Amino acid sequence: PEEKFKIVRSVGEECIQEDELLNLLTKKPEPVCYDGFEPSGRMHIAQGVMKTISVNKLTSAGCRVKIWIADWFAKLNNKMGGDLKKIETVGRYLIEIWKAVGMDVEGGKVEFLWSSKEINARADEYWPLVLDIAQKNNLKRIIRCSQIMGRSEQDELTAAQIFYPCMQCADIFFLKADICQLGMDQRKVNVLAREYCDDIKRKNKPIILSHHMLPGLQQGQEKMSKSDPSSSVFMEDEEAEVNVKIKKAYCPPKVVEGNPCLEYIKYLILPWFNEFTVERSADNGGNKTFKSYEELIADYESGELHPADLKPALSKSLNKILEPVREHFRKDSNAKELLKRVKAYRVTK
Amino acid sequence: PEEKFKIVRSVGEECIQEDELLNLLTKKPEPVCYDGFEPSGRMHIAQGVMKTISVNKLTSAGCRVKIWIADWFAKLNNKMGGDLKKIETVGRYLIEIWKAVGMDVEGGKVEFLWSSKEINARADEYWPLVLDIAQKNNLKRIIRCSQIMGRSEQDELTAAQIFYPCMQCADIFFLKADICQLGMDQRKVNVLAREYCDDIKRKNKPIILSHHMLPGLQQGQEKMSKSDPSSSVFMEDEEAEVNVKIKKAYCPPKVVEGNPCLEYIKYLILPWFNEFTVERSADNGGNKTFKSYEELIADYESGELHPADLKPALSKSLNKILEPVREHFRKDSNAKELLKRVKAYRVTK
RNA sequence: CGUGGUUGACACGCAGACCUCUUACAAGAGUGUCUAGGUGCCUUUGAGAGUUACUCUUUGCUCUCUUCGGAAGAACCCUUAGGGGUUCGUGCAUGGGCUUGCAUAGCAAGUCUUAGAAUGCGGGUACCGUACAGUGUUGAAAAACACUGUAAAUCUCUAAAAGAGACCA
Repeated sequence: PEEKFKIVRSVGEECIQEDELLNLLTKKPEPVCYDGFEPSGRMHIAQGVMKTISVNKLTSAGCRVKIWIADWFAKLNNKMGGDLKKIETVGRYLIEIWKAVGMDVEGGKVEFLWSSKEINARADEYWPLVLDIAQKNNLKRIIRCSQIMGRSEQDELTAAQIFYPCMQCADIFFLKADICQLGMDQRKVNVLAREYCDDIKRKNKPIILSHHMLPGLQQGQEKMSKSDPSSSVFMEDEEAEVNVKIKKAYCPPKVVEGNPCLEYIKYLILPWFNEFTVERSADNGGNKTFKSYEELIADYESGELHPADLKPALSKSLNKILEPVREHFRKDSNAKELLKRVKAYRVTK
Repeated sequence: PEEKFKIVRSVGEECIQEDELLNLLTKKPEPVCYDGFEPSGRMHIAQGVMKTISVNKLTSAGCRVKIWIADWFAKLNNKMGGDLKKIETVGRYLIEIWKAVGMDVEGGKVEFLWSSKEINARADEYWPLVLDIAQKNNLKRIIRCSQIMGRSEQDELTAAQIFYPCMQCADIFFLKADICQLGMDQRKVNVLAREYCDDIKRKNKPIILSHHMLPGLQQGQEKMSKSDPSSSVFMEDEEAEVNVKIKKAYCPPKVVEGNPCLEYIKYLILPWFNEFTVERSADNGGNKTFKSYEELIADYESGELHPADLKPALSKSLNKILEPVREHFRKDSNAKELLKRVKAYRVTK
């Protein structure tokens, strides 16, 4: 009752409505979960390692998580020329990555579902939902809810930013999901869904577990990029490529904010191995094993921890995490073909 | 080659692209046709008698016409509370009316198809169409194409005016129709479909046969109303009710424009009986049989034809046209039940 | 609207409504049928929590005294008769002195008279006569007396709205 509650609360960052959370846990121990993402070319580390940690923690807590491959949404967002073959190949490649990274597939906990085959076979349970959603909306209300696709309002506004919010709001009920979690880039759609469900009056609102966006390799981009390699670390680069991509990141000396490495270690390395060993030499003071995150920041902001000892350890940890994925992609032929087919096309941004 | 061309051209009013028309007639003698309407409560005379004349002329010319019962569109437009039972009952009632008015059903020319059962069974051939349509659109471009539902733009704009145009544009290919015809209240959707098909580049554009909207019983409403009885004549009123509804219409003495009776006789009575007998007395000059429409206007705008001789003849013609429908609804039990169930609920406007 | 009918129904001079007929919309005709409403009080009003995916605000439903007393009048249970417990109606602008945009008096804004209830209506309250459905009496048909309900049935019967903090083609 309390341990599962704390484990579920540890998944998200800006949690809210704890009473609703405990009520849904007491009335439904095994809920349904999913995630909404936009497949486009390759996957960065935030959509890979952090999502794997999140789904593993939800499985350990007793929550069923489903995979939502968004191909129709990707075609609506105009990516890779709107072709279906390229987008479905990217989706299969992302599924292969999530399967090779370490997913509990044999236990029947994870379920992969494509949007096309799910909406095509259940259009009778999907058209009334989007219809009733579009009925209780307004022009400016939907224009405000156009943050998942990209820019706000003062830009080249297209009609795709009108079809996307209604479908994204209907997906929370079309997939019979009890609770769902994404990030902070969907707050307008969240409040629109809240207003619509209050206007129609149903059961109990799910719990939102928004994840903070990870900044790029330089002081400017606050999100992750799946097109430009000099913005985020992918899930298939070699050791040398990962080292080159990690040694060019913005790392201010002895500064907390503005450095993405702290958030990377907090939401990528710490929940995985449940520890953090700083690989140093015999003259620096030896190896330090950090079990949490407060002591690491306290030692880094005191004058005894330099990036010259944090970047090599982080790169070694990333290489050790990627080694199973590389081995699985090398020992298999279909995974190698998928990798060679996705590492050739263009990725729009 | 030429006679069929003239017959097809006589169906519509503001015809265009005669070369495309003759090319499609020479390359496809038997095309597929349909009509898009919004069932809501009861049907007026324009959607009944004129549509029956149009489909009969298309059948005589050698064109297959299909019936498109729009129930999902009616639920999207928010009519009769959005209920499905009432809308499907109204659709069955309209089908019964079109069958009792005199439709070539035994010849296999007319085909009734509901939108729900057609899109539900063929969603795999319908989702890609609307997807590719919504991809090549813009916000303001779809906002402009919101004239079928009702008001223009400066009003309470909802998201239904965004889902309606894309579906209406996709219906021209989802129903494998070679040519289609509606009216002038769909020009924005027509030009949007033209732009989309020019962007994707397919075969040859169909021929548009827009029909002029019939004004109401008073100088103001230019369209037909299916809610207020004092605006149009239905297809089930008794002789006394039809006479009361026709004797209260706006009829300016010796004025061509602004009088709906001229257009009613032109597009309802003239193509039916192929004549028009003016029932008069022995002191007025006798009965006059008009075979066309120019001589009728010339005699009315000269001082020898008064509405006191045109309104009774028009009412008698309408009663003679409605007598088979009344007889079919009286001799049958299912038709009577449908009539009693549709003449009790409310009709929104 | 007054008359004969002691009163009400019943006809006449006039208006409106239901229905029908004639008529070019307009309009005319047919009583075939019907027709004041008041007695009566309140209502501009903290905040939080909850009502199938953030924060805040104006707003739809329940719990925390529901801020002049909050349920105002009715309803339910106990009453030597004063009372003891619960449910139902959550409002918009102006104003009188406060200052300015106006050098001092149209129009608006920061605050006070919880509500000037002062100016208007949105909504409920025991009751009466008209018309209707049921009972007993007076009753030639018709109609009247007292009892239950209607004139706004009314409450989203749960089909209910909006704006600022936002990473695409």
